[PDB]
Amino acid sequence: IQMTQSPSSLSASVGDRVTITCRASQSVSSAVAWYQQKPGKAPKLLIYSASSLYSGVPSRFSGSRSGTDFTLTISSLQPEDFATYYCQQYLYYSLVTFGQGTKVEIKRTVAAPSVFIFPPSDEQLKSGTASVVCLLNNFYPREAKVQWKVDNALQSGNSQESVTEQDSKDSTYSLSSTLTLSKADYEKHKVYACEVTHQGLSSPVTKSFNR
Amino acid sequence: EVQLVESGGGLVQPGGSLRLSCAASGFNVVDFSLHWVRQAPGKGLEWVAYISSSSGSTSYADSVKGRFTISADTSKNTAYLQMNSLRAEDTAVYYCARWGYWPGEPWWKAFDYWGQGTLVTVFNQIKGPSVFPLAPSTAALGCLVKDYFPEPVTVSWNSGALTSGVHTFPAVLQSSGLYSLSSVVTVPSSSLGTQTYICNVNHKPSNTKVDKKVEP
Amino acid sequence: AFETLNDNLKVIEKADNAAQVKDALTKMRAAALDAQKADFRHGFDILVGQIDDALKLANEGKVKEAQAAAEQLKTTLAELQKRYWART
Repeated sequence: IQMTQSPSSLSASVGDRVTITCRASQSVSSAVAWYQQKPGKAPKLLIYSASSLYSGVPSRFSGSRSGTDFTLTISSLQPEDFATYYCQQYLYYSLVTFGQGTKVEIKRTVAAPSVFIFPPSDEQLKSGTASVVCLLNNFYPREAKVQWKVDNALQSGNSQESVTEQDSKDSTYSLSSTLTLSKADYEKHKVYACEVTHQGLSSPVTKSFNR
Repeated sequence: EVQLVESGGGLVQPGGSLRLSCAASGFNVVDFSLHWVRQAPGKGLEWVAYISSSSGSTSYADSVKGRFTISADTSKNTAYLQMNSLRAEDTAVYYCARWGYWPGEPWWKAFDYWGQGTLVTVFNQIKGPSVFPLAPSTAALGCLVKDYFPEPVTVSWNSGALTSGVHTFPAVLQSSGLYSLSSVVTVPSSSLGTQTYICNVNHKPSNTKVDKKVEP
Repeated sequence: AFETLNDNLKVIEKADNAAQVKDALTKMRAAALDAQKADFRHGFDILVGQIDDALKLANEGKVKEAQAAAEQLKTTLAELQKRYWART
């Protein structure tokens, strides 16, 4: 069977109430469990039998069931409840399927990104590959579509994006989009640019270099 | 105290064989079935195999049946998972779970106690990093670490003297199967031309130490 | 809950492969736990235990044994209905 979990990423400040919805594909009676995976550690059981509270966890966590639709509700968040929550069904020993995974993030006011563009170094061009880098620092929320234009032609399929985690002091992300081109392809064109479309920016900002 | 510890995870050639053992302490395997669940790096949990040593039954996931062979040893109080014909999709962290026996409450407890987890990665070859500087144009500069394997690599600026504003993005697995991460640091543009920024990377598995200097 | 057990008990006596016997017993077990929540409770630990016994046989690929082992479930289930309708 299949287990769909929504929302896949939600934000809530300390003292707020969080509802996470899990809906089974078919009837599973009351066989649902909720886990809390801190980043880089084994998951911990929170709710079992879809409504009972596992002994040893704070009482704020609660579970519910409405037919085949389940819900994990946190009465009041605390800075120790920011991790990934998974929805499991355990109907039989050989039919265990976990949910996609909900991640809880700190909420803060919108901050606009500052975008940089880094031309490939001369040392790198000796090997035979050129990699321009578009850099974004201290922005929120995480979603920021960065599109590469080469000679005003949109580039697709040769860009890798990596986003850092939330910071420990101001709670802001940082994205780095790397466009990889072979040395032969890099030399053919002359103008490169990465555009950033973010909520904190009224209009998209393009930082460009030509060489 | 009830605890479970795994061992045996490590670098393995694709198509090779690896053996994971789940040493159980504080309880008896005969009273609790032991399950193996794996988590691909950055993805959700997935089930692998289980053994019920009391009855001798054994099942596997549909994507793993025919390769893994899980066995238990009550005398040594461990459960062994033998992995054969490993592919590129079997890189994950394998957790050893526990689960009670029907009937009664212990069956409802589900995976109450979990193991530490051992990392199993299938690898083609190990090579040291080749760091390339990112020339600066608040000006941001960094050193791009490309084509290194395996994790991890630590990036320190000026031998750890500088630690404000420096970000180290998580390593992303390239198409070829080798990680490549970049680290950046924002510095005031007034002092860009007054001091030298030196980025050094350490790769423990390959014993590679490279000292790259970034210039405008 | 009792209508699920009886309806799916005809599927086991009709199915001719381990794919449909295992699937039918899964629904039959999901209702057995559900009916237990609502001596009577100890009457279901025997029934669910017999579903595990039949499901384990059907999991090994022995469809013929599972249908033979699900017959013993029919008598136990029929006893609970007779006992329950007397109580209500």
